[PDB]
Amino acid sequence: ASSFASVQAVVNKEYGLPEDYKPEDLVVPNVPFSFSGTLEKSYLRKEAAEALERLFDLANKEGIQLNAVSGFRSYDYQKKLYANNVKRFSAKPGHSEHQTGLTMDVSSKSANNELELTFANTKEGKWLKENAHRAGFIIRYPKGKESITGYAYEPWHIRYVGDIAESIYKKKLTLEEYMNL
Amino acid sequence: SNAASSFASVQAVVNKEYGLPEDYKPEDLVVPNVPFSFSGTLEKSYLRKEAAEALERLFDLANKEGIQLNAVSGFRSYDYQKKLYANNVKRFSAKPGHSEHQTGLTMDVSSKSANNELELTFANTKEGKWLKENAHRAGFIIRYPKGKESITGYAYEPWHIRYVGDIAESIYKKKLTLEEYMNL
Ligand SMILES: [Cl-]
Ligand SMILES: [Cl-]
Ligand SMILES: [Zn+2]
Ligand SMILES: [Zn+2]
Repeated sequence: ASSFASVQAVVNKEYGLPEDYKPEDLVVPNVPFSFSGTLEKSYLRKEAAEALERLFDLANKEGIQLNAVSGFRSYDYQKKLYANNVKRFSAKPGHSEHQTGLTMDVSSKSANNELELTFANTKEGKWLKENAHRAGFIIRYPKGKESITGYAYEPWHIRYVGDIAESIYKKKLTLEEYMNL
Repeated sequence: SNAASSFASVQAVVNKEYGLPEDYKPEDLVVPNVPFSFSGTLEKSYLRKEAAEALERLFDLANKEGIQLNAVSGFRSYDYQKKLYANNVKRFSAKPGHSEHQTGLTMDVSSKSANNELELTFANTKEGKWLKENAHRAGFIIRYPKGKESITGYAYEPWHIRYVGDIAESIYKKKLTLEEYMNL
């Protein structure tokens, strides 16, 4: 239990993770996924996986069907991905939130389960925006906050931070702002 | 003209110069019985009937040689392409109407050895190399072969196969692009 293993840890362009960093409590959440089988991207840290299950349940109660697309991604994966674009998700290895195991990309069939801006205009994307905090999630890179987060709007990308999500949502803040960074 | 002639033909040529009608969606779209890299039935699950049955034959020929291919994305409508283009301007270069995926004759394929991704790395796999040399056996061509950018308008896409039927073998053997084969 160190600073970067905190559920409230900030990982961004400025603040990176150790290169060997892999959470030790990875599990696959019991939710529908946009691909079949088990892959490393199926996993989240246990607390975040349980919260994702809760989130999908709450969505279902209101007729909203979400699908999980991509969770954990290792340092090594990020390295290869950074190269493939050195020729936005141009995060250097060790600087992607996905390596924390606290972040899941989610989408919906109405958006072809793809991670695109169109997801924002679906009832599912709209619901996610206003309800993610009910399960301790925030939309990590909200619209208009590019200069702060370093990322263009990603309506599909949710980060588990626990109880502070509700305050962050209510105050319309980024994680950076909440943490005085 | 900027409009593809014989737009519904199995041998139609659709590229940056020649576009499809904006309201064109093939009427014989079906889901080929093959493994996919994604779950569920979506627009990209489909190919025109003749191309779908050809893809099945292709995957079966592959399997007999221990080659496991996965289908990644087939049909893409004009309307889908329109938002993808807009949200990438604010290769993914194809303007709406000018992607071959709208014909229903085109399937992006990959393999687990390339993590089912549509990248150059597919070319370095046993599966990608097999596909390069065998696609024509089921009526498919590698639409954007290496070095032909000046003609096709696209960099090497080892993952992107286009069904054209019988002429594939000739196109393959002669090392020609579809544009050249059709005098376009
Ligand atoms: Cl992402
Ligand atoms: Cl493509
Ligand atoms: Zn993400
Ligand atoms: Zn393609």
